[PDB]
Amino acid sequence: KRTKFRKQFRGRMTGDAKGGDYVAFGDYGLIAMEPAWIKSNQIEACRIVMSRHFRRGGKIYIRIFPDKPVTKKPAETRMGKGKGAVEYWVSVVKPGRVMFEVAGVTEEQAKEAFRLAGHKLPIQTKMVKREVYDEA
Amino acid sequence: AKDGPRIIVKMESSAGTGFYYTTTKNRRNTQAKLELKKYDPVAKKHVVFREKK
Amino acid sequence: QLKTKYNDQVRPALMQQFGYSSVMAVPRIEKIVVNEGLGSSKEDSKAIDKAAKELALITLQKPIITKAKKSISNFKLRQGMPVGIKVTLRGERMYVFLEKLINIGLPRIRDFRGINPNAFDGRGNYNLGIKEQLIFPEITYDMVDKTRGMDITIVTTAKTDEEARALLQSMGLPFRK
Amino acid sequence: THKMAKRRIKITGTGKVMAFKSGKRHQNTGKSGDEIRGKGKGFVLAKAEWARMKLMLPR
Amino acid sequence: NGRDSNPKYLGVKKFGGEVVKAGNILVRQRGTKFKAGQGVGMGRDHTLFALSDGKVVFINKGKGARFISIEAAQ
Amino acid sequence: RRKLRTRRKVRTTTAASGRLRLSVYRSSKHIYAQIIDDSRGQTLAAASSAALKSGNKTDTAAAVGKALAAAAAEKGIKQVVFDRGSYKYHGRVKALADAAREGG
RNA sequence: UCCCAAAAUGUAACGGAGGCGCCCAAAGGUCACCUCAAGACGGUUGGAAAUCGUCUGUAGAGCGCAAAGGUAGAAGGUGGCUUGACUGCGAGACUGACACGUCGAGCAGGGAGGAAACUCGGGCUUAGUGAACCGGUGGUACCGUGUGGAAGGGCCAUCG
RNA sequence: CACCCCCGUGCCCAUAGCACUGUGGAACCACCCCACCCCAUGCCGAACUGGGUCGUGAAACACAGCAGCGCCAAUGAUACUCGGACCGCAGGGUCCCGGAAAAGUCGGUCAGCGCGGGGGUU
Repeated sequence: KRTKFRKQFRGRMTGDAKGGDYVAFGDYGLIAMEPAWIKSNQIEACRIVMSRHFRRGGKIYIRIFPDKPVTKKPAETRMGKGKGAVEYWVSVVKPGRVMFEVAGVTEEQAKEAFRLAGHKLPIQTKMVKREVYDEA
Repeated sequence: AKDGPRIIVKMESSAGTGFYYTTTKNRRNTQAKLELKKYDPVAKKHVVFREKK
Repeated sequence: QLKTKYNDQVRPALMQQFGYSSVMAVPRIEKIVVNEGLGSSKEDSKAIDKAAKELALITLQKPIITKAKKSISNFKLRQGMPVGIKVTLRGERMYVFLEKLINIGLPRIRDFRGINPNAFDGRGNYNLGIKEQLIFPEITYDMVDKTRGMDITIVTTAKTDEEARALLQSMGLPFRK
Repeated sequence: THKMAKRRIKITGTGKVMAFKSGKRHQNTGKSGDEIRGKGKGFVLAKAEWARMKLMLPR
Repeated sequence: NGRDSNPKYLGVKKFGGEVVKAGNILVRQRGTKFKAGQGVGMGRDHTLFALSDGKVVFINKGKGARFISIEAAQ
Repeated sequence: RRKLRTRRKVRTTTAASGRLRLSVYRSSKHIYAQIIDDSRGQTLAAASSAALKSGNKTDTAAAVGKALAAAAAEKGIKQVVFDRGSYKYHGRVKALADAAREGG
């Protein structure tokens, strides 16, 4: 989740979904249908749940690592700086972007993992199979 | 161009027999004893200037 | 004073064995380089005044104070300051020094069975492991101060290490036996 | 005003105003040689409009 | 903290296919972007100024080096 | 190293000077001593020590100096300046100089 | 100085990061030559880093300082000679409400380097700063109150 | 440019570059040749530099082969967008019209165009 080394602070914007795929790194995968920021802890949630369902593994891939320092108002008011370094880090996610990829388990075994992990998400999602090869 | 207790200096200037003020920034740090250069006075121009004073 | 034994007694011995199309493709020798590491652990601007003497004695040539590389890391290090001594030897002086070693300095050494036979420069050049300085013709305990040592890199026109080893083996290259 | 006479507000024959270059006059020098001769002739006619009025009747 | 969005100025003053005069300032730059070509000088601040009167030649080599020149109009 | 020449070659500014530049190839025993135009991609005078050294070696310097200067005399070339490659302007090249100089 | 700044210039914020109030008798002028960081095998004070050796090497270094731009044909790194860190000037443009500020071919008195073309009116540029006033100081000889002088003042430097 | 070719020097400043490599040898070129003085290497004539042939084309330079690597790179379709209209509480998204990349794929290359001089066609 939270990154190791940086500069400081950030802005915010929304484009299309660029770096990210339909598939890779495994058999099935979950993809975001809605533009958002994803909290580090939210990923930790999807992760931990999917790791609840797969007792053993190494078949879980999260392409979604967040780096976006966000700052929030400390207690109250206005007079003062723009401040508040540590609130949380997020990973902007735009539709089509691959969120999760899991492999080695069944159809159903993917379905449920994605449902549970999906209920932890601020946005819509869906699971798919593979056809297309863009790059390699 | 500010002045005080500090190192270097702004040292005034004059010639052999010729009357002219260069006023250039000198420095006592590495070496300052001879402020000697070649500069050009009122008329003749073409002289050695001892800025030592 | 040598330089002939080079041509006559080396070059054909190669073409007798190797047999290049031409005598210019024959393995040759570019220069002998002498670098005296100083400073750091043992550092005296007086000891450089001392070193330059013995270093200008054996070779009949001036040395040069080599400053630092601006490498500053952890232990004692700086910008620039003499870190060592350098002498390059080409031509008759290269040969005078070299043979002064092969015939004299090398044969008389304590615990000397040869020099390291193993591959040094994969492109066919060579180096030396000189340690004690009491093994030299122009340095004996009659006149001395302390005990240090020197390094010698040997440059050739050789292609591989296999050929150059033989090259040095002409003037002789004592190995581990 | 009546102070500004000998200082240059000075008026020309075309009814223009003489204000040249101030860049360094007395204190604080020791840069170049022609910034020192940077002292000029000069003017602008924007604030020349109400300038003369300081000097008005005594040309 | 924060302070000083700086004025600077820069830009390229006289653009291509423009007829200049001797003494006009063609380019205001910082380093050497635009090298002074034939008919063109470069000040100490690497400003490009005109030696003689004529027309403005722009020369593009793939950048990294490019040239402001002055060719005669007459 | 090979920029030793491009140093002087780029150094000489013809277009601003208006003059013609004088190339000399000092390599060993043969010198080209060509005369080249500022603007156009042409070459004008160009004598050389290539033929008829007649026993001279680096002494042919003065020779191609006179020969060149004479060839350019039949041109109307007066203003010129001296290019070179890696060369030092010391002994031989100074001979080509002074010999193509007095014979301007 | 960079970002915001919406591919011209410009643009606010108690918006986001870092610096200046210096220094340099040369870190300048010119003239000549040298090419860097780094990785790999191989060398006695090494055993990550020292010095040397060869192999690779658009620079991944370097430029007193902060960044961006710039820089391999040098602005980087040694030396020779020197006082252009000049005087009297400005064709013409950048820029500013103004006052300032900036760059600059070229004329002359003259210099310094180079064989020569030629370069030089400080420094790779960009920060290292302050109007007037009152006064200290050197030079020049205009004013100087009946006249001849002086006091005082003025102009060119220049210090606070 | 009648032609082969070598030497100097340009325009073009990587589709003109490196590597694997084959040809060149007494015409040019290169090293090697010796060096008290010119001149000179913070030490070494290695590099400058000064006196010349033999020897050799090895290396360097020169040319020809070669598309492994570099560089060049469509068409198609996008992303985005001036202008014209709109949806959504919002994050954001669409439609009509023009303009229109970046990457990638096809494929294209190992250049091209000058000046001058020297030497060949027994």
